[PDB]
Amino acid sequence: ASHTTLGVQDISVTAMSWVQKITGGVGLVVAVAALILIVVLCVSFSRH
Amino acid sequence: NDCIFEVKHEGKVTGYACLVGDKVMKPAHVKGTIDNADLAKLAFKRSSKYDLECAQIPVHMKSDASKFTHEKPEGYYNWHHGAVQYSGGRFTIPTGAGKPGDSGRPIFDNKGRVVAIVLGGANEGARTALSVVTWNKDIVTKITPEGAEEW
Amino acid sequence: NDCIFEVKHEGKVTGYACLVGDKVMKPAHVKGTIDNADLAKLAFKRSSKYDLECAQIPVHMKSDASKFTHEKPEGYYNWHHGAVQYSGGRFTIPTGAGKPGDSGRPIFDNKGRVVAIVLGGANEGARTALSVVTWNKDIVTKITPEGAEEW
Amino acid sequence: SVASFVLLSMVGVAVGMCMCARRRCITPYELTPGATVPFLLSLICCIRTAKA
Ligand SMILES: CCCCCCCC/C=C/CCCCCCCC(=O)OC[C@H](COP(=O)(O)OCC[N+](C)(C)C)OC(=O)CCCCCCC/C=C/CCCCCCCC
Repeated sequence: ASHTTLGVQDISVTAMSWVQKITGGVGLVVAVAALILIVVLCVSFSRH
Repeated sequence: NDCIFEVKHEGKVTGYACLVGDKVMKPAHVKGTIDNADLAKLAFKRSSKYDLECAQIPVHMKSDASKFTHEKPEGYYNWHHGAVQYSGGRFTIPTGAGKPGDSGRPIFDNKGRVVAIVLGGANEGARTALSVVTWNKDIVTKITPEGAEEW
Repeated sequence: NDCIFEVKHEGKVTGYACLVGDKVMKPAHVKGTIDNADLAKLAFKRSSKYDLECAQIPVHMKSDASKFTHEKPEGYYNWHHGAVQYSGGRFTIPTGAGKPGDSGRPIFDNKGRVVAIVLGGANEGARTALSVVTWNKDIVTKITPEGAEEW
Repeated sequence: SVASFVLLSMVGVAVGMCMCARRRCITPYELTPGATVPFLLSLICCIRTAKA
């Protein structure tokens, strides 16, 4: 081979946009769940 | 006093349950098996924040349900170790009136409704402050003084 | 009083249709033909949601319909089989007071005006919780306590 | 395998946090006699009253 090795790290091709989309969706769901948890925790902590 | 709806829940009597409104209510720190051998089989939801635990009252004993209310005007209220006074935002009893094992005693207004449930309290000399759960409009609350302990 | 009509069946009465205001109240679960000939000929609009059948009273000839009201202060009322007591959001009676076959009986206040029509009851031991069709300021409502059976 | 495993575990943690939030925002209404839970909160937290 004339070139070097493919790459030692994370040189996956474009159309890794699929990876970006799935990770972003999962992150959005986790962020929404965490926001709901913290808002209900704030509401319950205000209550006394 | 003039109406019995309480039940104990352990062979060694420590804590008692009440039939208030539409819930059977028992404080959390006490442990045991509620008598009559059907209520203890009910599904109980608990909350360590409020030291409370509840369950839906079976239709069999809806007639035995005790009336309840949310207003707590300043005055005197009565429980099974005598009388209490809701003075200055606190429930207070004379020192020595309460002792371990007395959680779950309701506190009544003069009309026979329930306005409180005792968990314990602390003493300052001749008097004793109470740790009690109560419900305002639509939401229960818990009030505790300094240096109290479970009863 | 005496403004109500029994809805008749082949050999027995199964319910009671009451005249309130300008409407011929009648519960929907009960079936029959109604005793009075003219009333049997009216078009009865139904609703499974509120278990009701009502039609415009021939007010040109029926000027004797019972008065009604929307307020329900807690207290004591009567329903021709005893006295119904109000508490919270339930109607309670002595356990044996209520019977099947007398559903649709209007219940009045102290001033002789109907406030609710009983559909059925649930025996709670000492008391019987009544499932009634009442109305607030604007619209009807169906209070159905747990385990209430039709009458 | 690693990516699929963690992502499903992430959504499991999210659903668990949602369940915990529902529990802690609904138990005050469950303990209190009277059962005045509003229609909106019943729909949001997916609970039903005792008269429906
Ligand atoms: C709760 C669970 C926790 C458990 C923890 C899990 C731990 C499991 C793992 C252990 C790691 C295993 C590693 C095995 C040893 C291999 C070593 C090796 O020999 O390493 C090969 C090279 C890495 O080089 P290096 O950096 O180490 O060298 C520099 C070395 N130093 C840094 C010292 C200077 O690796 C390469 O280069 C090869 C490049 C080839 C790239 C392949 C791309 C694969 C992409 C797939 C994407 C899928 C498509 C997406 C479609 C989705 C649609 C929805």
